[PDB]
Amino acid sequence: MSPQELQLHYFKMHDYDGNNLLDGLELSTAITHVHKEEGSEQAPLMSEDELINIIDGVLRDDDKNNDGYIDYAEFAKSLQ
Ligand SMILES: [Ca+2]
Ligand SMILES: [Ca+2]
Repeated sequence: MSPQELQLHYFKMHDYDGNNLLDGLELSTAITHVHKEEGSEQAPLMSEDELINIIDGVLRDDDKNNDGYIDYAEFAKSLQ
């Protein structure tokens, strides 16, 4: 897919609730891409547990609004 829609890909990746937000439960699949650590769009499958903290790092830091979820504008900033 193309990067632009791939942003919505990170959104729909685990958003089966349509609340326009992603909790860690959702983000467990998505943040593997969104939280670019040792890569850009590529999933840095380095260590699942470290990746868990990476996911936390999203809900704790990449979440700029302190809501604990990642919105389109949030992950857009995070993946770019
Ligand atoms: Ca959701
Ligand atoms: Ca948020």
